[PDB]
This record gives sequence, structure tokens and C-alpha cells, in this order.
Amino acid sequence: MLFPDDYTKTPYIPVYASLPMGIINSHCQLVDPESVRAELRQLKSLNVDGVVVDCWWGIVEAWTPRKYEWSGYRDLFGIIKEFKLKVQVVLSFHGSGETGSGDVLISLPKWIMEIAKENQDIFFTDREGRRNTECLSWGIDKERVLRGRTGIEVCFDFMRSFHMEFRNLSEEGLVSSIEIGLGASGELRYPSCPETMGWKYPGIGEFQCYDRYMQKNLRQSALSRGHLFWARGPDNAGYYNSRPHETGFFCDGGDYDSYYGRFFLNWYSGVLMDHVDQVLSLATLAFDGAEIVVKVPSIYWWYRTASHAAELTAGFYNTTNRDGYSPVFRMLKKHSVILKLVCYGPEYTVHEKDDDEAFADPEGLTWQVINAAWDQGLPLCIESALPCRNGEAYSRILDTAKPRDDPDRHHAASFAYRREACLSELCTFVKCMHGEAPQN
Repeated sequence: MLFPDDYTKTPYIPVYASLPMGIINSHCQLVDPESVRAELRQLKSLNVDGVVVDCWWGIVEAWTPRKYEWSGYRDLFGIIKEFKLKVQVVLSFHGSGETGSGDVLISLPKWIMEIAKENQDIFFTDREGRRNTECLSWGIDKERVLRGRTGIEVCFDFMRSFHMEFRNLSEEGLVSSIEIGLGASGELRYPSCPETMGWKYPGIGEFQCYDRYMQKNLRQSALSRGHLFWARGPDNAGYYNSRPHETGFFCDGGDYDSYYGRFFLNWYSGVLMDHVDQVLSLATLAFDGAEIVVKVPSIYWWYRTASHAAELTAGFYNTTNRDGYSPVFRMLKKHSVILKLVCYGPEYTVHEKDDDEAFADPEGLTWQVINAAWDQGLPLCIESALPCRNGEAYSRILDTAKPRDDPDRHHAASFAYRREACLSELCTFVKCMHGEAPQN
């Protein structure tokens, strides 16, 4: 058949399915409950264990600070409960569309966009002055610029509101975990590859450290090193679609490995680490007893180079001489969080046919990140695009969730994915993920 489907006597790994992006409208109303029941019926027919519910900041705290609207999500959680499904909750502090249009448009809160009109520096900013309007810059974590609150306080207040509204669901076992959606796409990363600004694979992306608050942080860090001239972002790093060889920062023997470059990359990746460190401490406070999940991206292009430029601009200081994931994962381990790794996403042939000559290694990056996490004792969740009729794509997910090469039988804690042709194969895949004999 399509793929070898004999995973019997392997652990039962629960499967979670995403829901339609526009399931709840901009006024936080369930658009069509009966349509939700229809989709949940089909998911149970497949033996899917649960659903991913994305709770959008722009829908819940839409109109004015400190006022939260949850009724649509209450209604949705009620329906899911009727179907005896589990819920992976995702708190999205970002808009949609960092990668492209998508089904619906979900923006940041209207009151945030109003603030932005007078203070564009609340957004991640690139060297050319373009603002990323998909999420708030980490530079305002401690800056009381959001109508009397800081970036951290707004995120904390939102989390506390979810727990006040929905503490029962976790106690009941309905909600399996709560994912903190950190960056412009919910993944732990700088927004270094914005589609709206023209990034196309395999562009190295750009450093996002040019808003005035991050620049002030960078200036203080440089002065404390004794180097006033280090208070700068790299000027020889090229552009969103550059290749590393054609840049002075990222090329072999380039400035990424100088005293300045090492200082800047340590500062840049350290700001990312500090942001997540502070948010997770408060997420543990807001959701006492809940499993917390953070999502990391698979930035595998230019992985087969010295400087790993695409990881660098995304904020992971991972080079041929430096492990950029283990420091992050040590910090995650101290918060007892689960790592969700985006694996084998859509449009994977950006390297099957390496027409772009991207020096990429998706499999190698995946297993560096997985092994780095298991070295930490970090539990691992997998998220992947679901194929329809590619057996090799199905086996790749299964052989990543159930590694086989590991002695301790390190399986993924869960798998999440975002015509009865695809349905039949998907049904076989779920039985494989459950460790069951596949027939019928």
C-alpha cells in the first residue's frame, strides 16, 4: 500500500487536529455551531484524540484594554466536550498572515493598532525601517507604553483572564496543554522571514532589532562591554532574500564570527531567551498545574553552511561551532514546559527539488533539535502538515514521532496536524500513531 503501516507494539501517541481558522469571528462568536459538530463528528470517525483551539488575542481583547470577550470560545469548548475530545489550547498573541493571506484575517487588537499609529516602535523593525504589524516587539517587554501597561503585563493579564474564565476545563481533563504563542507566527523566533515584506525561500531573512527599545537595550549592552561602536546592528548582513555567501556578515570567515559579531548574536539570541524566560515564569503562575507548550520552528535552509544565516536572523545562535538550541532548551527545562517542534511543514519540496540550491538539511536540523531536547529531558510534541497520498511523507512523520533509533524508546508525547482518498490514508496513519493494527 502507500506506506508500511505495521507499528503494533509501539506507544499510543495521541493525535490532535487543527480547526478552521475562522471558526470564531472577529466579534468572538461561533460562526456555525452545527458546522463545528459536523467537523467533530468526522474527527471522531477517524479516531483523532482531540483538537487544537487557537485563542486569538485580537478577538478576545479586541476593543479596549483589560476587557476580554470569551463567549465564542466557551461555546466551542462546550461542543468539543460533547464529543469527548481533548483540547490543545494555543494562546496566540499575534495576527494571522506572517506567512501569507490565509482563510481569514485576524489582526492584533484594534486598541493595539491605535497605539501603534503614534508609536510604531512597539513593532519589530528591520534595518530599512519597515514595521512588522503581526505581534509586539520583545523590546517593550518592560516598557510601559501600552496605555499604562508593559508588553509582559498585557500578556500576563490575558493569560490570567483565560484561567479565570476556564479553570474548570483543565481540572476536568478537557484541556491537555496550553501553548504560549510567542512570536509573529506563534513560534519562538524573530519575524525574520516576513512574506508581506517580500521574503521568499530560501532568503536568509533579516535581523529584527531596529525598534528604538531594542536599540536602547543593544546600546546598554555594548557600553557594558566597553565598545560604544558595538551599539549597532550588522550593516553587512544583506537583505531578506540574500544568500549568505554574498554578505560580509554571514560568509565563510565573515563578521558573524568576530568579537562584534559574537557580541551581537549573543545579545540578539539572549533577548529571545530572556523574553521566553520571563513569559514562561508568568504562564506557570497563570495556569497552576497545567502543561505549558512552546513551539519552535524548523529553519533548515543554509543549515549546511558555517554561519547558518537563516537560524541566526530568526534568533537561534546555532552555527557549525555553536549549539544554538541546547541553551534555549535548558531554559525551557527549568520551566517544565513541553517542546512542540514544527516538522515537515507545507511546501516541503523547497528542497526535495533543491532548485533553489539552499544548502538545506531538513532531516539534520530536525534531529539536532530533537536530540538537543531529549538531552535536556524535555518532552517533545510534533506538529506537521498532513499529506494526502504520499506514503514517504506519512512514514517520515511516524518515524520521527516513534524514532526507533533511540535506545530509551523516546516517543513524542503527542502529534498535532494543521475526499475519502486522503481520509482512508489519514485513518491508517492515526492507527499507526496509536500503535494499532491498521486494517479496517
